[PDB]
Amino acid sequence: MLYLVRMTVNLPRNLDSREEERLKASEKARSRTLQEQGQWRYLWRTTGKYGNISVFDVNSHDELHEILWSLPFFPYLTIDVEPLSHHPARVGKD
Amino acid sequence: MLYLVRMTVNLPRNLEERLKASEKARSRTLQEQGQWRYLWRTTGKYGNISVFDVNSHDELHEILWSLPFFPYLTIDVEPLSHHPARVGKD
Amino acid sequence: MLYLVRMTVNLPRNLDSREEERLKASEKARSRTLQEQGQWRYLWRTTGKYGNISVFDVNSHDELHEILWSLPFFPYLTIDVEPLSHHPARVGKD
Amino acid sequence: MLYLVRMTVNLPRNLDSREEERLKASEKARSRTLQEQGQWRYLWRTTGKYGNISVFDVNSHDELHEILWSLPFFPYLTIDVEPLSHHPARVGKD
Amino acid sequence: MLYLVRMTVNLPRNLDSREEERLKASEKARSRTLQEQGQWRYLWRTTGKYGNISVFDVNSHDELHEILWSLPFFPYLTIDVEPLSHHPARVGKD
Amino acid sequence: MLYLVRMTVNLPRNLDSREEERLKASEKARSRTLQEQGQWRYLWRTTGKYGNISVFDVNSHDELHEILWSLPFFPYLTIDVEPLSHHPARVGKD
Amino acid sequence: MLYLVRMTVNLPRNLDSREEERLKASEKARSRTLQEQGQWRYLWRTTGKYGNISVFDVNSHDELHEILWSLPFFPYLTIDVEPLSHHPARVGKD
Amino acid sequence: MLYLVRMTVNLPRNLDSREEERLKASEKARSRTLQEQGQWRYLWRTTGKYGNISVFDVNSHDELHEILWSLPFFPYLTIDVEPLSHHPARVGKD
Amino acid sequence: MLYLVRMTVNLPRNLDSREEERLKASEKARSRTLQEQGQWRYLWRTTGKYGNISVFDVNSHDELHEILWSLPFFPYLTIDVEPLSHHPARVGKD
Amino acid sequence: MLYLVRMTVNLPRNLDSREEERLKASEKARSRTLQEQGQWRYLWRTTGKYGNISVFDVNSHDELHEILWSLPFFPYLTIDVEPLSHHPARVGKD
Repeated sequence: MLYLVRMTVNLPRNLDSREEERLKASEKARSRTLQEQGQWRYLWRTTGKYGNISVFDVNSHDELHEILWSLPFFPYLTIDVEPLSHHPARVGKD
Repeated sequence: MLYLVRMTVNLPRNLEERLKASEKARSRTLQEQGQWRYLWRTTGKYGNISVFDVNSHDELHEILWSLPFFPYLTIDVEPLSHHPARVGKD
Repeated sequence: MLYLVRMTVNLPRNLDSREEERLKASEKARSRTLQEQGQWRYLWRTTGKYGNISVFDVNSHDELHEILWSLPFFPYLTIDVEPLSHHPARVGKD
Repeated sequence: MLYLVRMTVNLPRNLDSREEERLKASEKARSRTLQEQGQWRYLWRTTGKYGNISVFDVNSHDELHEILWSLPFFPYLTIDVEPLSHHPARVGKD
Repeated sequence: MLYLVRMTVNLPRNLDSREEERLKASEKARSRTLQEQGQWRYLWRTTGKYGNISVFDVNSHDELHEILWSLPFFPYLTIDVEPLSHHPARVGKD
Repeated sequence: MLYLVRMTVNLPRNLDSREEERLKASEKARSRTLQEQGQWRYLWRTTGKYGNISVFDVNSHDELHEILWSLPFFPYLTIDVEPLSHHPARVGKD
Repeated sequence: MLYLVRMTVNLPRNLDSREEERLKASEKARSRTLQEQGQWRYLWRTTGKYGNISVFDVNSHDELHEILWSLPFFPYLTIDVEPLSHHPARVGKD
Repeated sequence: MLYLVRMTVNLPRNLDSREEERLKASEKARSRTLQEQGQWRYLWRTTGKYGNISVFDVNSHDELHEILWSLPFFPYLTIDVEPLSHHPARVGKD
Repeated sequence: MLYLVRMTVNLPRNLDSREEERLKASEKARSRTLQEQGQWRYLWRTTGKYGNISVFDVNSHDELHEILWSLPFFPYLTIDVEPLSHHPARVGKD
Repeated sequence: MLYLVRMTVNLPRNLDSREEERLKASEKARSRTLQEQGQWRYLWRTTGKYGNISVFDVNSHDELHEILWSLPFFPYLTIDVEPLSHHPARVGKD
């Protein structure tokens, strides 16, 4: 079932560099896995910002939680979660 | 191109089930075309979170303005860009 | 699974009549049922306010959505829904 | 009596050594006790955030305040306190 | 114990009659009794505003909330409740 | 004349030493003097938070400024000042 | 002593009819009076708004208050009041 | 198509030195190119602020996104993006 | 000189009549004049909204104010006015 | 023509030693100049804040921008600029 998840990314202004390589790499794989499995249904970029707007499809809140906590970006993320329900006036799937 | 659109519904107190109907055809046309790409309900609220997939701001503007609920809608629009981590599509 | 739900009541101005007492009652009985059956798990009044703050225990967002929409007070409410998850350091129920 | 308390954790990032291990365990132990003793009544994870929504059951504002001030995590917490009241529609115990 | 309470008044605009006069005078008498007995400890005007900042001294939240609910102006009030605690640097009485 | 002052404390993220204990006592010492003299009329603690909510009884905006300015904690405070006025429905003094 | 006072005017949407002239008339008369005597020290219009930004020069919060309350426009005004102190870096008068 | 974009600038206060002057030059040459091509249609300074308010004319969100991202200043920017539509009443070209 | 002026339109819900008729027409008439005379330099519609984001080019605040104060829609408008300055990075025209 | 300017000061928590005393003195002298020349028309301290509410009287947005830009405190200031217009009910100066 569906959640609207806004993420905003706050990489430490100075430092890491360039462990920034290891972290950005686990993040892109981790997000590819999650998208391949349908967990991470949709992924877009907020135009002009370092952050995404996503729709997750998971079985429960606890699942959504562990998935987000697992993200390599987590300690650097600001996350808003928002439960999505079916709309009567919908037509196809989703 | 994609827009994340939010529509909060307030209807006037002294005011109908034709509108829900009217809007539902408009919604269906648009969805059959694919420019009202996704329609969701915000759990607990009257109204949708929608993605729209149109060619111009002017297309989206007139399309949003065609909705019969429009005089009663609170609308926020956010542009959506392709993410480099994306796999599925869009 | 768990949602924290805030409900702020805004009952109509120069309207209602004897029907208000009927709406209050409709609402009070829908809520009793919902608590007996367990889906309206916890219910508290916000000190100094007309509304409630609640914990719901339902199977999906869709069930929650249908429950809130069924509430007679629904057209006069502002509603905030937040997903709750099992906390690693819990020692009791929930 | 009853309080709704939201807490958000902003721990120092690249700062902590195995001191980090000392505070987290220190916090789990204090929270376990407060839950065993009854004053930390409910404790939930805010889905996708380093945080909790909690309900504390204590006998004064000062007892709440002393309990919160005493949490190992306190210096890095953002805390919101909300008094809760009995809702006439409540079935069973608040 | 102590609460800081903010109240904002929004009476029906041109909608009342001999009713407004009764409503005002019943509120005035309610607040007087409450101050005379001491649960309504301090009461101030927010300068330039149709509002008050108050300190209530009551023994529970439920008691505060029944006090505020019983106010004739209650339906037309905007109310903020803040629990207050003892400051370790206080000279004399809270 | 009366002012509602909230002060939120945000000490250096250590960035502090045994100057810190020297500081907290300077503040304690100054707050003590001002309550004794009477311009710091009421002092309370925001439940769950590091700071205070207070009523100051001074003769001018200017004198309140100099008092707030002179607080040891000053450069670490976020302050709100709100003028309180005499409420017509006031029975006792304040 | 000095106050920055913002006033936002909001006259009944439809309504008012013929008295809208008398209200504005008395309003103009009252502000004229307060400026002459010097408690209404400065009066400026926020460009593009129906509403003013002013400085008042009065002896107390109560007197500020009695003045704002007596404006014909009061019931329709949203008001922010901010105490103003002499700036040590001032050269001239105020 | 048109977007109204707000950028606020936040350069790390230290330490930079000469490489700040190089940063500012690249930004300024990149902004010139963008304006000569037409993508950066209007640029104005927010009076009193290290910032700009701008109108972009690009073919798509993704084109807007890529231009904002390529800015030398981007890592120090706060950006608000607003899509702009044609107003029926317009007389000019835009 | 330049101002960024936002306008949000809020017509009364149970009103107008032939009143909506005259109003819009004279609104168009007035914006024609202001655009062709150049004081209303740019006029856009915010995508998905009723009202407009504009740039005014006038010679004083008093001029801007009499202009907006004169719009037929003024009693129904919410207006944000913000000064625009010349950005040193500009190439062609302000 | 006139502007209402809010300024709030956030000096580096510490990078200053008595270099800070230089900067305060420099800010003071620059402020002395602008006030003498009559551009900084009014200057008040916001009670309890390190800040000011000022009125600026300058021929253009560009003149005001350059002025605020030139203040020694600028990279530490947060500034609100608001245009001020002639008020019809005004009597004496401004």
